[PDB]
Amino acid sequence: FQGSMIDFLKQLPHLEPYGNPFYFIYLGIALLPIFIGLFFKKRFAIYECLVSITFIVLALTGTHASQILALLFYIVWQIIWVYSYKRYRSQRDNKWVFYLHSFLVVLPLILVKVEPTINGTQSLLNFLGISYLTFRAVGMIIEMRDGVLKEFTLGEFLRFMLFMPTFTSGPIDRFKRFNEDYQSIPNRDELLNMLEQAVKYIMLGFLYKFVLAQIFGSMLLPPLKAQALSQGGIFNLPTLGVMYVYGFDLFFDFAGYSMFALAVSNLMGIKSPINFDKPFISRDMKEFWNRWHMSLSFWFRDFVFMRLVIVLMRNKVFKNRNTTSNVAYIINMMVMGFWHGITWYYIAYGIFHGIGLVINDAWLRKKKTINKDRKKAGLKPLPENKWTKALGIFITFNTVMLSFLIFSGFLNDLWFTKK
Amino acid sequence: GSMIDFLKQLPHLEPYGNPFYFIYLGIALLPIFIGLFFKKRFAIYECLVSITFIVLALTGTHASQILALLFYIVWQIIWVYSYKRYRSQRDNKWVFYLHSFLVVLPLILVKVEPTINGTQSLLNFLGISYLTFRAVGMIIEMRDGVLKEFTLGEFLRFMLFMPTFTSGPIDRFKRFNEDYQSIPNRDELLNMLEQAVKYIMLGFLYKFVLAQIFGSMLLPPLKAQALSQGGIFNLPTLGVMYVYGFDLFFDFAGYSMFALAVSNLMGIKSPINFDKPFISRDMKEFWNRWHMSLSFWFRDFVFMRLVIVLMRNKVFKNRNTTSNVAYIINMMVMGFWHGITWYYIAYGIFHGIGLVINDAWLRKKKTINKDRKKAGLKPLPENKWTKALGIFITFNTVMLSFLIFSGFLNDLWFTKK
Amino acid sequence: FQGSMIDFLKQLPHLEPYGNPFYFIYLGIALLPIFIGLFFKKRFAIYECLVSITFIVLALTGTHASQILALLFYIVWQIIWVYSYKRYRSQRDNKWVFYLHSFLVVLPLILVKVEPTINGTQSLLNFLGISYLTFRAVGMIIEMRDGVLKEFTLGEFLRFMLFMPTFTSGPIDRFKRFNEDYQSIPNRDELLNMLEQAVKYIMLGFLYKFVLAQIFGSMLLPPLKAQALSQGGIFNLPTLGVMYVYGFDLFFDFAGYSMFALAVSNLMGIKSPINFDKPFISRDMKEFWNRWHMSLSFWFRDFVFMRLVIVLMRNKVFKNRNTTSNVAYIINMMVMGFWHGITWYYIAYGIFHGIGLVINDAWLRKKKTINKDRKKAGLKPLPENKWTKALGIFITFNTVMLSFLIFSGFLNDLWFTKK
Amino acid sequence: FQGSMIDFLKQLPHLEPYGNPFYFIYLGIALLPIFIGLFFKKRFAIYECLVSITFIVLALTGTHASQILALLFYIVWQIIWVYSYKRYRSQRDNKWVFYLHSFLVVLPLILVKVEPTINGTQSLLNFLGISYLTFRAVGMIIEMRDGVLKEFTLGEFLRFMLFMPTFTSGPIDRFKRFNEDYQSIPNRDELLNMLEQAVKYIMLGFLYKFVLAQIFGSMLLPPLKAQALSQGGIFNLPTLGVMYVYGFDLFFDFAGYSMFALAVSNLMGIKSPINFDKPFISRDMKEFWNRWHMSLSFWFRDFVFMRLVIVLMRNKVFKNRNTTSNVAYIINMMVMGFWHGITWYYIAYGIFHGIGLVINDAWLRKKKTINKDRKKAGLKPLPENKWTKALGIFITFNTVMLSFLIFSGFLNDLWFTKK
Amino acid sequence: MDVKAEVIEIIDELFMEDVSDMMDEDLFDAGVLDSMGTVELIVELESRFDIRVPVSEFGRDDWNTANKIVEGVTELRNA
Amino acid sequence: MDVKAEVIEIIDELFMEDVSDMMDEDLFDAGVLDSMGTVELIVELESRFDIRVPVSEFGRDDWNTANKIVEGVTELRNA
Amino acid sequence: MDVKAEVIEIIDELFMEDVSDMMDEDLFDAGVLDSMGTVELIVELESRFDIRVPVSEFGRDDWNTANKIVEGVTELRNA
Amino acid sequence: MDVKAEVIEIIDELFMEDVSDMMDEDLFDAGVLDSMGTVELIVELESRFDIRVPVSEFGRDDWNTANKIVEGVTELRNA
Ligand SMILES: CCCCCCCCCCCCO[C@@H]1O[C@H](CO)[C@@H](O[C@H]2O[C@H](CO)[C@@H](O)[C@H](O)[C@H]2O)[C@H](O)[C@H]1O
Repeated sequence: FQGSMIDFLKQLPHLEPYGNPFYFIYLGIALLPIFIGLFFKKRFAIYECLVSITFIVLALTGTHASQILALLFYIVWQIIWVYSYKRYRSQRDNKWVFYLHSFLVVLPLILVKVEPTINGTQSLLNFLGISYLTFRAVGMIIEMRDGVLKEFTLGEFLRFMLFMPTFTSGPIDRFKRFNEDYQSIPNRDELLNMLEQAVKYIMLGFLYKFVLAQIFGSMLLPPLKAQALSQGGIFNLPTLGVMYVYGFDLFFDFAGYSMFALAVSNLMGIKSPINFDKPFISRDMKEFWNRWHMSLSFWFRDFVFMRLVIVLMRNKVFKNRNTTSNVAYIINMMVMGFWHGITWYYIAYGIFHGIGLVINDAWLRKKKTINKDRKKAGLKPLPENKWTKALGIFITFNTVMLSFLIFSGFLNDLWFTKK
Repeated sequence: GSMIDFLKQLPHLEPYGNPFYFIYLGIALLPIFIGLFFKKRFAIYECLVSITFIVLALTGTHASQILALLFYIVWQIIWVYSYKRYRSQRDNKWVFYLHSFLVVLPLILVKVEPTINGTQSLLNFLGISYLTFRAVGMIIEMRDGVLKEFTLGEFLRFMLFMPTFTSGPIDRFKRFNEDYQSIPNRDELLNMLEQAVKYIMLGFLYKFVLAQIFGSMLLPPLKAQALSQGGIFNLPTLGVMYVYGFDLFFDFAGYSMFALAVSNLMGIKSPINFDKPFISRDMKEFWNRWHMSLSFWFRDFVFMRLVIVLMRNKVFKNRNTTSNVAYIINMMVMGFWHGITWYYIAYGIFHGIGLVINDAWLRKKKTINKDRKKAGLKPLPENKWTKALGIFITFNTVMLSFLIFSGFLNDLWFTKK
Repeated sequence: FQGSMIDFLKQLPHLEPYGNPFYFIYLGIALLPIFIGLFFKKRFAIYECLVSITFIVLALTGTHASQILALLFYIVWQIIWVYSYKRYRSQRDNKWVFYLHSFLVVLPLILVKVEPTINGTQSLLNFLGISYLTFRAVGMIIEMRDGVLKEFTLGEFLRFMLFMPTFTSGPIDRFKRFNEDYQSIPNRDELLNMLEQAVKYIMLGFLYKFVLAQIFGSMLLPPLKAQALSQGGIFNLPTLGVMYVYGFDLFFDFAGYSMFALAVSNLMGIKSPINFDKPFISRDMKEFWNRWHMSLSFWFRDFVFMRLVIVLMRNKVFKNRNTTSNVAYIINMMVMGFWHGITWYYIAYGIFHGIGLVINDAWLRKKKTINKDRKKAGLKPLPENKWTKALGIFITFNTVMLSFLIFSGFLNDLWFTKK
Repeated sequence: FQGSMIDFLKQLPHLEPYGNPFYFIYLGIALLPIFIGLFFKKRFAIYECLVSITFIVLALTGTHASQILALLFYIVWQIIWVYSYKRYRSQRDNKWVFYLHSFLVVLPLILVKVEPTINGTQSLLNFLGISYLTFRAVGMIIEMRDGVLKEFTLGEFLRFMLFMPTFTSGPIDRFKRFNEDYQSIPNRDELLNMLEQAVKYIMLGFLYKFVLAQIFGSMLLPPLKAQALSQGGIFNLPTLGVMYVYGFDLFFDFAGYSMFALAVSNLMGIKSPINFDKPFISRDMKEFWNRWHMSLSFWFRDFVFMRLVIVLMRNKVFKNRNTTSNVAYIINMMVMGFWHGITWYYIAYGIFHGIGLVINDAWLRKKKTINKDRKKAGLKPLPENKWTKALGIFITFNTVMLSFLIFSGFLNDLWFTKK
Repeated sequence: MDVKAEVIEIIDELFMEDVSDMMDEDLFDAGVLDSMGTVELIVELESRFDIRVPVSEFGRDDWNTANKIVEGVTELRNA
Repeated sequence: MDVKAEVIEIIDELFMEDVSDMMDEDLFDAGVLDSMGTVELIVELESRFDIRVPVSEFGRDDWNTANKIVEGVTELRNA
Repeated sequence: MDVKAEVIEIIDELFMEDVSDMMDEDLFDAGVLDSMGTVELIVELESRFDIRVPVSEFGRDDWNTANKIVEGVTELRNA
Repeated sequence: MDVKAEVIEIIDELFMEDVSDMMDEDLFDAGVLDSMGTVELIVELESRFDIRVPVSEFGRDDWNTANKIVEGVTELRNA
């Protein structure tokens, strides 16, 4: 007669995921049995479910504890629209049924990302990490479409999609790799290597998130934002400073979380994909995208880039291959921008990175053909030295930081609005 | 000051009331489980843990019960050994009755005092309803001669077993002692631990979620609506019937699964208490599923013995009447064990008449099946219609029983209390 | 210049010896290495010295932290004299020199006990556990007198007298037994048995000192004392109640401390002598003294009672043995009372226990001769029924509790009889 | 919002290096895993770097929280002028290049020691342990010049120079020995011996710096200083008292720090050079410098004294060995005094120790010559009985205490000169 | 006196079901022994052996076959 | 039905590069295949054989060599 | 000098009873001599053998048996 | 012009004490050379054979034997 259970949900204990050093004490104490049993080639498969559920529910029961209800719907939705495909896959393999199943699987993310733009308030289905969970479900459906995947049990599914360490916003797996890594328990030397690497990641994450990230975010960022707002104009020194500090802060917080997730996943015995591998020494745009947010960029390359270029080349709608590659890059980066959130600045960031990738590809092809012509003429190619590498690193770093300024959304406040 | 107030000042933990109770219990019971892994027992640590959790569960608003508790245990000893030292001489078939009566005396006092003048007797405490059973089982085992020797450590470790002290599954001494002496293997212990974790999870779902939904968010408003509506019967009465019955199952199953998980962590597999009762085809199959520990206890010790003693004297000519009277008396005694009111006795006698009419239906079905086989007629098939009708009627009758047992008819009606 | 040193060693920590439960955490961690070394037949002999010094200094530095200075004198005093005697033992051996060494080696205890009687204030050279430390030193001198002990190094001496667990008021050891138990490290099964007994003693001590001791001493004892004092008269029911409750409280606190000391010594690898072994079920006084404060009573039997009997029987000053035994018992118990503290009530307690033991010995001889005459007369011997044992237990328990009433000092307040 | 970053640095926790014993508790807890892993043949690089950095920054913050910034620049400075000389050494080695590199490497310390004495207050470059850090860098440069060292990575360089246990003011260490000790982990029994050595060093340091140093510096020193200040005059009994009190205070404090540093270094698996090995008992002043501050004295003997002898003798500037030895001793001790700080009394202390050393050498040579003269003339050489050794040690100790009076700077207050 | 002969006489003394030939077959489906009728046979055998067999220990599979009863009665006779 | 000849003849129809003899040589060092270029070959399989190789896990470690491309199509038509 | 002769001549004199035929019997249960009475013998040998037995650690088990008492003087003669 | 004879001549060219016989004997026991006297001989050969021997790490373990120094310097001559 009241429906006040939501208030009851707010009465639960709260625990920020990787938000406090004392969290790792609880996590280590809870995960000791899993690690010990793993040492002896034994997996409980029930204690893991209990610890994953407890820590997921602890993470989600914040101020917006009502999101838990949304989670208890989201799962029930995905199941309904995953098996609905598998039972179909055995019988038929038509393309349009697959498209419909993928769309209905990804619909909750579409609602969460599109309702605030239209309605103005966050939609109900939203919870902490929906944007990093639709990826695994659509990956399962993609694998079923390719025929790589076959019959599987609900246990593997619901322990894969809801994987505890990489729940909130963590490395994005694929089903086949995660399942084969879960089944084959590693050896004692491999387990020891995982443990030492996990401790390294824990300490490095402490450094990255609780010290460097806090310094760059809670100390320099607000004053620079305020000064940039006060100065006004199209561009000025304080907004340049805020763009640099925000880029570094974003990288450090994201890398800290990713290292925490990798450490915990290693403790459970699964090596999740890496997320960052020295992104600011990239020296080139394409080499940047193989270093910044490794998991997400690789996901979009495997499933949204490669499939799109394949389907474009199947119908040969473009005369030349270069135009096909440019179009595929632009569409992939626009979809990445949409995934980040449908506003003006996220789409600007996506299309900007797409144009950057296209320009870099054109320059790379031009340099390759110039080198080929010089070799045909016998002339020595253009030098690659310390100065050239420094120039490449600097220009790529500046373009990346401008992109992060656009993605920050601070340009919306500084340039637009009335303040 | 030194008084009952001192006892009341002590910390109070509801037995399996919050998950933090469970983390406390897990931390406490980890060392004993690890020690049991290597086939050794600590004894002294077990006694301290059991007593501290017992007193924590008992030192509530009315902590005076603890004092009464002490008397009770002493009382049991004063008589339990008073039979053991008498067992070796001769069984008179009447000293056994006096010992059994004196052992159940605390329970009969606690179940009579509230319904004589105005209040419960002092000797009452939390789990007396589920602790007299162990002592009476001990005395029955003495009478049959199955049990002959035992130390005080075994007796007072079995009777005051912490995981099943409040209201947990009702055990017997022979099985419990044989299970406590012999430590299981390593793989068996791993399976027990995994089952314990599964039981903890399912208990969380059963009692802290489903029980809360069916008891705190639906029961009060439906009860209020039925109370305001009045009359002999109404749709809100059906609503409260179903809601309360599901609440009771989802709470008792949660507590029993908690108790089984803790017992498994202590290395002892206590009897299971619920195996999906609502799938019961007939009434008789319900009692092999609902509160199975207690139901089996009453079947073994109060039903079989009663029909045996009736058969020895050959009081009744035919088997049917003996079975009927045994069923009725057994269920009436179960209702009395719940508490001496009008509705508990009504619940007991209703389950009794349901059981006897189910037995009559089974006998009639067997006779008509034999007639069909003799005449060559095909027996009645049971594929999807008969089974569904049976489960539907059985579940509805059970829910009606739970309505009567709920005591809500006390407020809906206005029969004299 | 100015002597403010007292203020320097006062603000440093005051961790109680077996005080708060968290203590057993600290010490536990501080004993993790030593115990591990015991498993590998390796004795550190320096780390244990450090932990002993740290915990002794923590225990001593309280409100009366100046006692630390007294300790640094007392130790030195022993080292000044014990070695002296050893040098003498190398050359000669005479009774009077040994007596002088014993007197000069137990003088600090004499000063601590006798100063309040005369002066009225605690003497300077007093600290927490001097009364349980001159026992080790005078025992070593006694052993040197008999020739059992001939050689030892300062390491053994100062790790024996200052043994960390049995320091404040703990089991009273001897040099030979402690040295033998220290040299030969126990094997693996013995060490595991000692560890399990140590944990049993830890939990039993928790029960004895934190629950039962507090209930009997901080709850019932004060109101009973107040009611008894208010009632007045020679004797009354409330003073009987305080007698019983104080007896149980004293036993419980003392047994809790003894169990704690035994547990910590077992963790360090040494089996210190037991103190209490079911003392209240004792059926006779002679059988009582083998169960109540076993370390001290056995010490006085070995060194102060037996030697008294030997010296009395050497000169044959008494015609019969019975008078010699009575005199030896009385003197031994009087010395025990003096050791407890030279006032009226402790001396009364000593004299009372001595008279009780003499009476018990006389009754034992009378029963023996009556039984012998009865057997020689062909008649059945005296009964040994459960009623006789019950009466013996009851009368011994009552006499012990009356003794604890006298020793409690409550008779000094209920009776305003200063002299 | 943060105001000035210096305020943020100040607000950080500040632990005095080897101050309260709880600092030792924190350090032991932090270094336990490294020492445990040292038993096997593995070492945690990231953990070591993180613990070193955190303890360094904890020591460096506080009221002088700007110094840590001046630390960072300093590090870069060395890396500017160490790797430059490495690249130059790879090809050639000219004397003037080595001279310039050494001068630029010691330039931060030269500025720190010269700015206050020239119309200033305190140079910015200064931090806590610059006096004991440029020694390692100039050691690197001199090793390169000699050609003993050829290759090394940045990890080794910035782990050897920023050694945490020996950062503030610790045993000055060379690089070749330190690197060879860091490469090869010792054996298990050797590690156990190191652990016992570390515990003994901690105990002796507790006796040396927190008790004896306190007694000789915080209770006796101020009253003696006040008495001498009030009395006045050229010299007085209070001046002698303050001389002895301060000298003992200095030895006890420095020995406490050195033993603490050696204990921590042993816990980290590295044997740093020992500073003090029973001073005050050297028969001659020459033996004093093999006992007093052994690390620094050996450093000056190896790199600054011996090289000076070589450069003077190879250029045959002088004619006899004696003059070369004398001038080398004088310059070496003057440079030590300068290293302490450019004032009148530090230079006086240095030159006085130099005069003592040269006159000791002259006396030793004269004694040898007269012994040979009496041997060839048949006369008995001078006796070496106990009285001669006693008078020698008395003279040496008194001269050392006079040196420590001059080095104390108290003569600056008493004479009121150079102010 | 023979236990097997006693059982053979007992099973047909009252019911006369002519189950002498049907001994190795399953009596549960024969309608002779059920969840309740077995107690009648137990109390009947009590009238011959005069032995108070415990009922709490009596399991569901304790007396599944007649040979189990025949061996159990002889086992409890000696003890 | 051999498939090597079909691939050999179809490569030069678009790449305009003689690959009849240069088959076992690494294409990465030769510059014939520029990583992404193999996509243009994949559609060729769909051109006539009407079979699509999965590209979910297709990285530059499994089908890098042309021999792998030749051998994998035969297995992909059965599993 | 024979220790055995002194022992046998003192045993039948200190108790005024001829019990020389029993020497290996346990006096703990025999009752001839009490636990605290052994000191009577300890001083006795001091008058004869002029050697004093330590009592610092010899408690209730070291020299309980009579044969051990007899051989104690011989054992101490070595040291 | 003989290096072997030069080695012997080096020690006597400076002190002129004819210490050729005391070659392998304990120099410390003889007292001719010590921690300071031997440094002159050490530096004497640098100005002739042009060897910059590292003295920064020079401990009291390298040149304690006269035989070792000759082989060491000959080995490092071409190094
Ligand atoms: C204040 C003065 C009096 C103080 C208290 C005096 C206590 C002793 C006198 C009461 C004695 C009666 O108590 C009775 O003593 C007899 C001996 O006769 C004990 O009997 C026992 O004595 C000793 C025990 O050490 C052994 O020989 C043996 O185990 C048994 O005979 C009984 O267990 C006890 O019941």
